[PDB]
Amino acid sequence: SELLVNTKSGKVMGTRVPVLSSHISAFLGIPFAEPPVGNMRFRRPEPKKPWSGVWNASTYPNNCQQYVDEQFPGFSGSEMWNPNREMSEDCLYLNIWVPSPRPKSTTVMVWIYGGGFYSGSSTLDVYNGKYLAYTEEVVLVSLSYRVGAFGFLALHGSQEAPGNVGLLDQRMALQWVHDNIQFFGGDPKTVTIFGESAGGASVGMHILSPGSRDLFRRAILQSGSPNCPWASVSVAEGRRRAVELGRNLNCNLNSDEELIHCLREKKPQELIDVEWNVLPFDSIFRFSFVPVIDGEFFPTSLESMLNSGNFKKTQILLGVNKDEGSFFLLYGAPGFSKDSESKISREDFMSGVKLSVPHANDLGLDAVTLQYTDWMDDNNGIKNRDGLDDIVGDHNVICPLMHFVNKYTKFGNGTYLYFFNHRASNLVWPEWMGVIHGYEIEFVFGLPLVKELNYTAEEEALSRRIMHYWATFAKTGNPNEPSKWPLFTTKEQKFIDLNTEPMKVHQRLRVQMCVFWNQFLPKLLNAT
Amino acid sequence: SELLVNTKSGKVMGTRVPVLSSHISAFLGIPFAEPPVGNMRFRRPEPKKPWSGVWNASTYPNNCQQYVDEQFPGFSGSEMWNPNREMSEDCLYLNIWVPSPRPKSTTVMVWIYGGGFYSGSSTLDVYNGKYLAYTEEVVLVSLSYRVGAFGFLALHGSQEAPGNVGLLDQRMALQWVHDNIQFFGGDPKTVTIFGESAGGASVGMHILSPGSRDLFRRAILQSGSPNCPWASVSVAEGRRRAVELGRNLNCNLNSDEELIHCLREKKPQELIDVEWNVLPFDSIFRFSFVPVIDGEFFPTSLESMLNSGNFKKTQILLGVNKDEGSFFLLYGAPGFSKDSESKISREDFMSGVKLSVPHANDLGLDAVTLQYTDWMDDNNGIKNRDGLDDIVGDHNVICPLMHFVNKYTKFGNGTYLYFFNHRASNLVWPEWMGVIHGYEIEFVFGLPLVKELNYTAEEEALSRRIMHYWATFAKTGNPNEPHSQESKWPLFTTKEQKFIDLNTEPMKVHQRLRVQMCVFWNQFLPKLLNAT
Ligand SMILES: C[As+](C)(C)CCO[C@@H](c1ccccc1[N+](=O)O)C(F)(F)F
Ligand SMILES: C[As+](C)(C)CCO[C@@H](c1ccccc1[N+](=O)O)C(F)(F)F
Ligand SMILES: C[As+](C)(C)CCO[C@@H](c1ccccc1[N+](=O)O)C(F)(F)F
Ligand SMILES: C[As+](C)(C)CCO[C@@H](c1ccccc1[N+](=O)O)C(F)(F)F
Ligand SMILES: [Cl-]
Repeated sequence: SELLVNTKSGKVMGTRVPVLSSHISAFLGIPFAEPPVGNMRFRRPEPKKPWSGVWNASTYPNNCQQYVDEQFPGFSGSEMWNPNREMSEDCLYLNIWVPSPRPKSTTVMVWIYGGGFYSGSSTLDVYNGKYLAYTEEVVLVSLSYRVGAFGFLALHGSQEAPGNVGLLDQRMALQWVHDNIQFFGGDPKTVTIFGESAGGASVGMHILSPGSRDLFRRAILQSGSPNCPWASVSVAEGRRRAVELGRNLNCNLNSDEELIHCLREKKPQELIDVEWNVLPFDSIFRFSFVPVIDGEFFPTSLESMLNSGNFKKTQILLGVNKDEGSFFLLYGAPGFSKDSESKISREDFMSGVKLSVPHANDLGLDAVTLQYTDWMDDNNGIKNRDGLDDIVGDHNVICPLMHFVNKYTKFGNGTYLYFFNHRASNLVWPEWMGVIHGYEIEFVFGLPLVKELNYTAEEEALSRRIMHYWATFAKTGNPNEPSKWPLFTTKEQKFIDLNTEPMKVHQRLRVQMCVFWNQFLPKLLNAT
Repeated sequence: SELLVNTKSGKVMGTRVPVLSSHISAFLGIPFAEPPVGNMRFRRPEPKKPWSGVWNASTYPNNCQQYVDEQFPGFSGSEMWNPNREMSEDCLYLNIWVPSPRPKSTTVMVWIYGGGFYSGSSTLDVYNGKYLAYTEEVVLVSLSYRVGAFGFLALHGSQEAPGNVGLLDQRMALQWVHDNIQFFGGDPKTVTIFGESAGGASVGMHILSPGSRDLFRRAILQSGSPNCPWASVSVAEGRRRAVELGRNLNCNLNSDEELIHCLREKKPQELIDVEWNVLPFDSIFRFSFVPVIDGEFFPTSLESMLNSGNFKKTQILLGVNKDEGSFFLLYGAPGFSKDSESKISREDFMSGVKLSVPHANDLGLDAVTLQYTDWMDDNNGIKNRDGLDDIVGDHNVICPLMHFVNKYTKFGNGTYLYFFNHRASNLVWPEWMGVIHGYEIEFVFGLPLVKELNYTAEEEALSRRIMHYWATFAKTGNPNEPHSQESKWPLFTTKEQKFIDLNTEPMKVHQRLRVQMCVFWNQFLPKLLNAT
């Protein structure tokens, strides 16, 4: 049948799912690895052992162990990101959406969820790949990877918890797609990896990583990049935090093995309950366990790799959302409220910058303040808010990506940059938050197409062209089908606005502030 | 007679001069000190010793030995600032304009010319004090002081060349005014000292210095203040420079005694010719020999005196001109010319900020650049030109004045701040230069009132109200006339920080003069540079 597929490791039986008064095939919860439980906790994934019989891929798998958000219980805007399935260490599964009739060696798109490496699920309602696969006729895969300590505890030197294993999970899911997507009507030579946040960062790490380069054709990065300040740590910092987790759980710390064996004896939630205590500073947009520059997965420093062109040369399509910082200020910065205009005083502004730039010294904090403060009206609450909404957004998302984009374009084969500034009419978050980190995703996955989700007519149309650009990029390496989205070049540095209005072409995306973040501030801090 | 006066030192015979269809009394070239010549070069000024008979005070005196500007020979715009009389080390004299008939005991205004402490004359056409004295009915004094090495050679520890002697020269003219202005109809209890550029910095230095404090009542500072980066140097830097000056003239350098004796044998021009060779860096708006923070004229750092309120508390009126830097970039920065729009390329901009901020390190230069660059349009010549202009004007004049006003106001008894942004219709300099450094002076001294100098009717009006605000400030301590229908120049307070524009348009009140950039120059950069 159309739902029965013979794979390299075994047989799989999918399910027919309805989509916009039609149908397509879905293959949910296919294992690409051996459950990383028990003795296998913190270790490099192992390929899934073949199975006899038929595997039931009609329902979503379990979600990986993660810190669940409870800031706003019941509230949809936050819960839509929380796990919607039972959590388990047995969570290394992938989802495939296959149009009907099954295509022949067609375009493949792999989704990598984000959530700062500490959280994330492949089963979220907004990651439902049926609308994208059906509308664009692409085979859509959504993978999963260990997060938090479970995927990134890094004690460099030991083979028990070497680090980056969460990234290695992603890579084995990619290998699986490579060895098996052909059986589903997908061309393994035309694979596009795409994601947002830590998932967009992930994408970039695979472009950098030699061991991952050959497992995909192109890349799409959404509001994230490898060089982000929160996306990685040195081996010594990784070890520092891993030791700090042991100290927090009263573990023996004489040796790595002794410490690792102790962390394995602990129940999943026990680790999760002390996860944030290892962070060196009181901050926002900083996550405990993330990728490490170990010399293995990543040969040298991200920067030196980027300067020397030591990375996969291909076409990339990436971009940022207008208000990346607002989600992080609401959760951790004083003055910010989900139920108010969140006007910030000068005092809450000073402390807000200290929370956004944790590594900077006093001179550094003065530079940031001087850069984002209007001194003729320094007590304007809106300006202090919007101004703080830029620091976190420029520092953590926009400027890192623009540094990436400009370093990549020097050796690459084609870059396409976007700025997403449309605020969804049915948004549940307050107006001061603007176009929030992660709210382009519902447009990339075509949710505006399902009418009972109450999107405007022009939002569905905006969703349809974002999807077409995505898919058309995936298929040809150019989002344009023969108003054009122009190529980003180091001379022109062109990009487009991604909204309901007729496409407009701009230049030098936030160059003023990004010259500060990528060049001046780093130089200052190094010198001081 | 109205023109013959019995001063404390001796008799003086003035001259009757015409002014706008009327007449006034003028006493030019009156000596207030012994000529600082021979073995008296570099030494503190001594009082003029009494004379018998009448002193002919009917003609301007000699200008002090200074570097003459020969960038544009014959050009009125630059030569109007050059010496207009013979140069001589015998230059310590002062000029007085007295209304006729003589007033009883009226308001006194003393002018201290500027010119980076290296140049300047009391005799320039723009300093003709007849118009202001006749028009505002005040007694106008014009003084002189030793400039360059002559008035500021500083070998600290030595009593032959202790430094600050040019400032001391000023103070003696001031003491003279105090001991003798009453005979001319002036009130020694009501003297306002005012000056532009190094003259405004001089005024502020007398506000800070304990020995000059009681010689005046009020103060006016124009386009200059005491803490300006170019206005003073440490005793070390003063000593280094005086040694480098000896080294440039093959002098014996074993002791201050031998070094000073060597320089006293040199002809005046011999010193002037190497004067600029002693500066630390290639730069603009930096002068060689200037006031030294000696611990005598200045008890402690200007900043600590400002912080602890160790200064004369009175009323001050001060302000700045829209484009304070253009004059300096034209003379020493590549790309700038008086025969073109002076559009500056990105390269010429980078080298420009280096010449402008000579003391800053690489990181410092980068901060300055980042602060004044429009990165979306960084190849714009107009923007690079204006950008550079503002750098030089904010750094050297405006922000150090804002720092000063802001500090003084916490202790003062009245502060009135102005922003002069009127471009004179008959200006001789190019359009890009804007409202140049020194060009409000002609309005202060009422030049626009002499119809044959070709100013517009509205320019004569501006000049009248500027002179009136100045005079009324000198008389009352408030530029505004009580219960007058005219708009009002509001007080500058630390909380409100108000100031007015000074032009032909109806007055406007603004707040926090160039804060953004001044927070950078006065607060951030100094910290940045301190961290190193
Ligand atoms: C497409 As998401 C990378 C699951 C939306 C933003 O999520 C942030 C976040 C930021 C600030 C407060 C809470 C959260 N959150 O609950 O997910 C992060 F970092 F978790 F991903
Ligand atoms: C014991 As906590 C008060 C969940 C440590 C920091 O928490 C942040 C936060 C919360 C949710 C997602 C990301 C972040 N962060 O990156 O800092 C905030 F916002 F609560 F303070
Ligand atoms: C009221 As004046 C202080 C005698 C005019 C500007 O003078 C400047 C200056 C600035 C740049 C180029 C040339 C000159 N100049 O010839 O006097 C200086 F040097 F006197 F301060
Ligand atoms: C031996 As030279 C070329 C007279 C020292 C610097 O010269 C300045 C300058 C020259 C004349 C008056 C004022 C200035 N200044 O204030 O910097 C500049 F700008 F020409 F280079
Ligand atoms: Cl081990």
